[PDB]
Amino acid sequence: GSAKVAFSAIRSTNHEPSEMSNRTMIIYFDQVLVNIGNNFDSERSTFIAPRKGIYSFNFHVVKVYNRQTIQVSLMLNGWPVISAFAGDQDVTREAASNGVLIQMEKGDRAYLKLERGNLMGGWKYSTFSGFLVFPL
Amino acid sequence: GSAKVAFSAIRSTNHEPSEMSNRTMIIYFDQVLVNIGNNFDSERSTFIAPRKGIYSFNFHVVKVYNRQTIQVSLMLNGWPVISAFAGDQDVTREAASNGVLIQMEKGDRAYLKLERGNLMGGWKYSTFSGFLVFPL
Amino acid sequence: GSAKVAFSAIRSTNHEPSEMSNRTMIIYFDQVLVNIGNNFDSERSTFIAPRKGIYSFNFHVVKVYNRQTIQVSLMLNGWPVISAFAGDQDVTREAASNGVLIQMEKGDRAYLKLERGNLMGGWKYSTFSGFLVFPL
Ligand SMILES: *[C@@H]1O[C@H](CO)[C@@H](O[C@@H]2O[C@H](CO)[C@@H](O)[C@H](O)[C@H]2NC(C)=O)[C@H](O)[C@H]1NC(C)=O
Ligand SMILES: *[C@@H]1O[C@H](CO)[C@@H](O[C@@H]2O[C@H](CO)[C@@H](O)[C@H](O)[C@H]2NC(C)=O)[C@H](O)[C@H]1NC(C)=O
Ligand SMILES: *[C@@H]1O[C@H](CO)[C@@H](O[C@@H]2O[C@H](CO)[C@@H](O)[C@H](O)[C@H]2NC(C)=O)[C@H](O)[C@H]1NC(C)=O
Repeated sequence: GSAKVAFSAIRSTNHEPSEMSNRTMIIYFDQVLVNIGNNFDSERSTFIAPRKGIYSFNFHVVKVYNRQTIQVSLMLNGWPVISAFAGDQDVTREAASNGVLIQMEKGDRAYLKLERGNLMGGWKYSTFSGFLVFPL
Repeated sequence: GSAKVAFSAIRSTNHEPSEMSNRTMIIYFDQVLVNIGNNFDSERSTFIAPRKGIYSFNFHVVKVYNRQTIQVSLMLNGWPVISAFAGDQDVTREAASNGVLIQMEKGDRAYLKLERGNLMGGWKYSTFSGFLVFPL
Repeated sequence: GSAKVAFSAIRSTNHEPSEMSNRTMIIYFDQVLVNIGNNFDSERSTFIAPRKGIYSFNFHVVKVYNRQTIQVSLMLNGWPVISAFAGDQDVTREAASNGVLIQMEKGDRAYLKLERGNLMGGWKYSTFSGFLVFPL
C-alpha cells in the first residue's frame, strides 16, 4: 500500500510556454495519466518522494523545428542527475529521452528542466513518469 | 505470484510487413523473450492485462531509410496514449522510442500501431516490453 | 530484502576510452548512483544477477561528432539481446537508447558493448540502469 507509488504525465497540446515556465525552465505536463499516492504535483510538474526508496524515472521531451537544440535534465532537489539532448530540424518531431534509478529521501523533489534551448513551437507528446521500485 | 506479470519481445529480422499488418498497422514482434503469466499474445503482438493495476510499457521501433518518417503510438483499447517519432535518412538505423505507466483493468489491451509512415525495409532491432508495477 | 536489487550508473566526463576498453569494447561508467545488493561490478561495468528472476535494463549511450556511427548492444553472457543505434553529426549530442526485460539465472552477466563504431570524443551523459522486477 504505502509502497505503491507511481505517476505518469504527458503534454497534450502544442501550446507555447507560459511566462513562469520561461523563468523556471521547468517542463510542464498538463495531462496526468497516473498518480498513485498523489505524490506528483501537477501544477509544478514535480514528483515529491513520500518515503525513502529507490525510484525509477523516464522522460521523453518532444520538440519541433524552432531554431534551437535542447538539453533536458532530470533534477533532484535542484541538481541535474541525468541529461538528454535533441537537435533542430524540420523533417520530424524529435525527442530528448533518458531514464535512471536514484535513491530519494522523503520530501526529495524530481522534475525536468530545460538546461539548453527552448520549446517554442510546443512540446506535445512529451512524457514523464516514475515509480517507487522499492522502499529502503 | 498472480502479481508477477512481464513481457519482452523483439523484431529479429529485417523482413517486410505482412499483408494483414498493412491493414492493422499493428507492429509485429516475432521473438518473445519473456512472457510471465502468458499475457502477451504473440500472434497479435498485444498485451492483455490479467488484472487491475499500474503497468509499465517501453518500446523502441527501429527503421531504415525508406522514404518515410514515422509516428508510433502505444494504443490502449484502440486509443493512443503516447507517441514516438522517427525521421528518414541513410546514415543510421533510427528509433521511435517512448515509455509510460498507465492504469489497466482486466482485459484491457496494449499494442503498438504505426500511425504515420511505414516499415518497408524491416524493423529489425525493434523492442516492446512491459510489466505489472503493482496491482490495484 | 534479497528481492531489492537495483543499479544505476553514468558517465560523468568526456574523457577518452582506456586501452582495455578498446579491447573489450565494453562501455564504462565511472559514477555509480545506485547499487542496492552490490551486484553491479563498477570496474567491469557489469551487472551480475544474484538470483533467478526477471530483470529490467535501460541504457542511453551519448556520443559527440567523431566520424563514426555506433551500434550498442546489451550483452547477456556475451550474446547481444537488444541493440540501439546512433549516427554522426555536429549539431547535437545524440544517444543510442533502448531497454528490455530478460530472464536471468544466478551468475548471469549483463553489460553494454559497442558493436559498431567508437566513442572517441567521450560518452559523457551516458546512462545504464536495471533492477530485479521480481524473482522466479
Ligand atoms: C518565452 O521566451 C521566448 C524566448 O525564449 C519568447 O519568445 C521570444 O520573444 C522575443 C522578444 O519579444 C522575440 O524577439 C522572439 O520572437 C521570441 N523568441 C523565440 C526564440 O521564439 C516567448 O514569448 C516567451 N513567452 C512568454 C514570456 O510568455
Ligand atoms: C504493404 O504496403 C506497402 C505500401 O505501404 C507495399 O509496397 C508498395 O507497393 C506498391 C503497389 O504495388 C508499390 O507502388 C510500391 O513499390 C510499394 N510502396 C512502398 C512505400 O514500398 C507492400 O508490398 C505491402 N505489402 C503487402 C500487402 O504484403
Ligand atoms: C583506442 O582506439 C582509437 C581508435 O579506435 C585510438 O585512436 C586512434 O589512433 C590511431 C593510431 O594511432 C590514429 O590513426 C587515430 O588518430 C585514432 N583514431 C580515431 C578514430 O580516433 C585511441 O588512441 C585508442 N586509445 C587507446 C589505446 O588508449
